Amino acid sequence: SVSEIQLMHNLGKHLNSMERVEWLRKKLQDVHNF
Amino acid sequence: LDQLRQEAEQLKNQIRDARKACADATLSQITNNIDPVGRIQMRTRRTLRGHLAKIYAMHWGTDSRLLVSASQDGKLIIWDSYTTNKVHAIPLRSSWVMTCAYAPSGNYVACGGLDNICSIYNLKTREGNVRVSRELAGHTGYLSCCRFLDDNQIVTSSGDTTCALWDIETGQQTTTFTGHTGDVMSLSLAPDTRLFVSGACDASAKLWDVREGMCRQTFTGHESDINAICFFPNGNAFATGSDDATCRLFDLRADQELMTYSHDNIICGITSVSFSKSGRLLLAGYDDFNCNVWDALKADRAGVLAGHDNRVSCLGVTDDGMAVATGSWDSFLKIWN
Amino acid sequence: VQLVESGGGLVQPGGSRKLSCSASGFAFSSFGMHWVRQAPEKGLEWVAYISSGSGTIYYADTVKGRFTISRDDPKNTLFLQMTSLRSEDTAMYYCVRSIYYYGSSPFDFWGQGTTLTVSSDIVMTQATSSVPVTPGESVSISCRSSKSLLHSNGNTYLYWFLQRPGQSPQLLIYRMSNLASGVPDRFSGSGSGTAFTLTISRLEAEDVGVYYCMQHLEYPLTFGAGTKLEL
Amino acid sequence: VMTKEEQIFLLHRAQAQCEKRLKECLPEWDHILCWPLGEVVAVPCPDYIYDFNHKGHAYRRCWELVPGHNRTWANYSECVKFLTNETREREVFDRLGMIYTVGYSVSLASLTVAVLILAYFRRLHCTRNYIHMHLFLSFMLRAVSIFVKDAVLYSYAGCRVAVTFFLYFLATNYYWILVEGLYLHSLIFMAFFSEKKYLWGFTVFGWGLPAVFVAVWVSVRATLANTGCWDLSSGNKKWIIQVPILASIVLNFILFINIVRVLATKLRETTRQQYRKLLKSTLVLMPLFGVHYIVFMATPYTEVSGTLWQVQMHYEMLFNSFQGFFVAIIYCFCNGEVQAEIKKSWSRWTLALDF
Amino acid sequence: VSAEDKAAAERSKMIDKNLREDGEKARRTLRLLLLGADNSGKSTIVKGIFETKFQVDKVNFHMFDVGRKWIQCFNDVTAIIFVVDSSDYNRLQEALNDFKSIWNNRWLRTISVILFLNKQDLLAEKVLAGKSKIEDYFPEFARYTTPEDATPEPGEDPRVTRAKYFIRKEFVDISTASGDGRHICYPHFTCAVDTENARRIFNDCKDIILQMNLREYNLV
Amino acid sequence: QARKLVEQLKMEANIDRIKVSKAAADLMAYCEAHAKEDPLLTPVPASENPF
Ligand SMILES: *[C@@H]1O[C@H](CO)[C@@H](O[C@@H]2O[C@H](CO)[C@@H](O)[C@H](O)[C@H]2NC(C)=O)[C@H](O)[C@H]1NC(C)=O
Repeated sequence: SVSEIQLMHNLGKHLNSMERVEWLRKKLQDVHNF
Repeated sequence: LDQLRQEAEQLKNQIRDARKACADATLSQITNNIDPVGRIQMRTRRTLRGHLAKIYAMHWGTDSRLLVSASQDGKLIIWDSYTTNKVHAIPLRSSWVMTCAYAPSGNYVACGGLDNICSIYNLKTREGNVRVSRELAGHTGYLSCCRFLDDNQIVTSSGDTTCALWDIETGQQTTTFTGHTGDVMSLSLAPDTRLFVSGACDASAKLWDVREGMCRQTFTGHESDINAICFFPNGNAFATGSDDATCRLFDLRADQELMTYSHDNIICGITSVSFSKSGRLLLAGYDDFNCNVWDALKADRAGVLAGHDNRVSCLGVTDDGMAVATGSWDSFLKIWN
Repeated sequence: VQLVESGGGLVQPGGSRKLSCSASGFAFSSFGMHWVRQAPEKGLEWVAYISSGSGTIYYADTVKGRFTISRDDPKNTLFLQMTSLRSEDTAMYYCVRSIYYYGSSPFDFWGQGTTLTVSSDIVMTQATSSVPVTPGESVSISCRSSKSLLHSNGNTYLYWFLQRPGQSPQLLIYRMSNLASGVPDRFSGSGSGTAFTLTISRLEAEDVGVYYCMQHLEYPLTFGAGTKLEL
Repeated sequence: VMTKEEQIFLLHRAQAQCEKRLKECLPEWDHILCWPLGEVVAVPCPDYIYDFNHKGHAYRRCWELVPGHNRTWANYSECVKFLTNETREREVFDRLGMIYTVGYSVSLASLTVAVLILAYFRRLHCTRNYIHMHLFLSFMLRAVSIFVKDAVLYSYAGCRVAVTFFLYFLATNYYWILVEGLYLHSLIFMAFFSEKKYLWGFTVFGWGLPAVFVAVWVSVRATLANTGCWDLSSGNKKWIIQVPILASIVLNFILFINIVRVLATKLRETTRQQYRKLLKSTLVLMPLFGVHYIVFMATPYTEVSGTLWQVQMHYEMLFNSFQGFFVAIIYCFCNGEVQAEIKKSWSRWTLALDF
Repeated sequence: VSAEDKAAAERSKMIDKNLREDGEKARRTLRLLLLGADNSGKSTIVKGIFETKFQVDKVNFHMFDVGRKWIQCFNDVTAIIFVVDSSDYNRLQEALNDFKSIWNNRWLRTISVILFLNKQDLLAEKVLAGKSKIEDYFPEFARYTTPEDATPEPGEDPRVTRAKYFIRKEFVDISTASGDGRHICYPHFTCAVDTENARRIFNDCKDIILQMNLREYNLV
Repeated sequence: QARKLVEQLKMEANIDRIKVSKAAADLMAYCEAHAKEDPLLTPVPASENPF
């Protein structure tokens, strides 16, 4: 795998899924708080 | 034979003593109170391209506008340096050409080299093409230099330790000059054309009378081969460039060396030498890929012509002194001014 | 050096004809060729021009578009294709060689022309249409130009031709100052800007004919009226 | 891709469905799960959460309260077992970003000086130095493409062009690196091979062939996966660009062995004094051939938090970005003829100072 | 410019085209300089300036024989074929001195010499006869012994092999006295009948070009 | 032969010679004579220079 192309396909996925992840962390935080 | 050797040694000692007494003073200490030149900053006003091998020889025409160039690619090129045009392209029969010359009339050009033949080419003829007119065979060694005297008289020097005068119409040697021990590497015809000087590998220069055919004078100041010789425009002196990495200016009326041109950083030999119109600037082309403008009266480098990527092989001046031409092993001829 | 020309003949108006000029005796490939005609009783008139290698071609506005000039160097021939012949295109046609490089003599050699009969510009003028002379005398023939033929390079582009009766023009002086080859040294030329003169000292026989002055600074190449010398 | 909008919509839908079920220990809503009715209640992890391990389950005690507090107790380790620390992955990405940014910066600075030297000196104008110039330019363009793609993607047709240039000027460098090895291979294994003729093919092959399968990429992305900036993998579409590059790495390695193999034979058919020479030749000749690429060329797409991923990216981002630096020094500044020209040029300038 | 000057410039352009064509045609050849002395078969190796042209493996070689200032002419030449006569021992020292002079020649510091030792058949015959002993001319020969593991022969006399290797070693260690690795002496043997000389020259020229390339790449 | 060598040496010895000071003064005087006509020493105006 061309590391430079893979790093673009990985950094994009991480920044793209960032929205869902941040939302879930806060919700999981409140579940334990409940 | 022993008596002859003793007489020769005695005569040499007498010559050395007589010429040692005539040295009342030295040109170096006679020219210590003058105005030095300064910096001879010469720019390449033209660069001639078309030669695809080392340039060995180049000679200006009488009009200071046309010049011939001979290079190892085996082609004589006539350049109109005013418009950098190629007036003619002369294909040589042999590519190991070491010298070329331009007839004073402009109708002919001479070229020679390792083939021991001085080929003459007619330029100004009907049919509009340069053609071979006469070939001068008879020299045993390689031809080092050649200069026309007129349309029918050319002096050459060969590596067989001789110089010859040729009548071109008959193509015959009218006079043979003998006495040099080493190979004769350069010859310079006098301005009057009566005499000429030649330097050889024996580290000596000899002055020759063209008509008489004898050696009028002999000079020895070098400890290495003399590769270039040029007559002072006055005609009463000359300069020799040798493998000693020095030049030396000799006179004819004194019969002994007058000046030596050397630099500590200069250890390369002198490939070529020439004089400006004034004779005040001895321009020398070395093997370190540049030319030095020596003050012939002060023997100081008042200028450098550093634009050649390889050894400078040929170095000449125009008859009007308006430009200099330098040809190097980098295959480019350059006009500087 | 020979330039033998063929063609001519009788032609109906509006037709076409092909003129040929075969060269033999020089390096044709290195020479630029020219066509010059002469009316039945008028002077000379440039027609066309082709340079060595066919790189540059020029024609005359009078015949531009209908004339074509070509050359075959391996065959050593020059061709002039004529189209839409006019009643003004009846004349004797000549082919001329001219090599161009430093110190060269253009228009060096002309040829014997061929007769054709059919059933702005720099202008130089010759005031004298006839000048009686006597053997042994010195004759000066002047011919001026519309503009200064002197150029920045220092060349005064004026050429002189002599046409003896029943003969082709022959060059005498080129670039207004340089003598040709084979011409006796009696002829000479000189002058200054726009004032051009040709001197003949010790005039002798075989020197009778029409003198034509020509310019070469820029095309078209224009001839003079023609000064005729009689005994 | 699932997003914060669809994800929130599903949660509200589940919550509304939860209320209807409740309207029909008692069940209750804990902002994620609907717990059903002295026993340890176990429920499957919510199936409508995409980032949840559906194979696990959540455990409660009947509801049991957390000792020392007034909050209900529940176990969610099983559902969150296979998550990844987002903050740490972001940190690793940032570290890699700085590694190549410094390396390509020095590589770009050095090769700019290298190209000018090979152009300003007409003495150093041969098919070898012409090939070097093309390689030195491919290195600089690849460095610039990464900067441009970085400044657009992370900061529309505007961004589809930056990605397209990045995938092209990257492929050119891997292919001009191949031309260097191919040139030296023929320069050692082909007897008096023609040099001017091959200069045409190398230039067309080095700049043109990369465009052939990059243009194929643009056509497929625009016709089947025209979404975003094309910076996200769209399945097996990435192999159209990568497979040709991975072929370049293998072939260059194959040539590198041959050259070193022959260099070993010569030093034997002329002893630590012989091993030092072979070591020196191999080391100087590695940056030109990109030998370091062979280590991880076959590495698949692995978890960003795995150990294989971490070694690969730190290793490659350091030796990929600094390859231009080494090539500029070994093959321009360490060349004998190049140094002679500088010394001759310096000497000529020194003579000018001699005025 | 004038029309005359336009035509002159056109002529100059045609001349430039012709010069470029001539150079393109003449660029591919490889040049060689032939050196030696009499009674050495110098001019009997391949079958003013006696220049000769010969082709091998689609490569053209131009060998130049002249007949030492003028050597400068052959400064950018592929190789120097320096032939020597190893049959007569009285002038063997003169040949060694000439080899030293050519090898240390300032203009030839980067030119590899394809050294040739001719009339090895005559040398072997003289060794077998025993009339003349190389020790009489080179005393060190009496204290010389052929290398044990470096004597590939078709089954020749050990005495002949020892003498040949002694002469070759003298020439080779004159070559390597100070070479700095910029040029290499390639010794060979010729008996005036071995037609495999052009192949040797071709292989050595290929090796010289290879060494130049490697030096450019710093691999050597 | 030695006879020719001694004859040539005698001929070269039996010649007129002048003091080196005057010999060099000749060249200096001629250099000054042609000093004002060499553009290679004093550059000529750009208009007059063909190059
Ligand atoms: C996830 O990783 C981050 C860092 O990448 C952790 O937070 C850091 O923890 C270190 C010590 O391990 C501290 O020095 C830093 O100050 C922390 N950063 C911040 C922004 O607070 C975090 O603890 C990790 N989480 C898990 C669950 O492992």
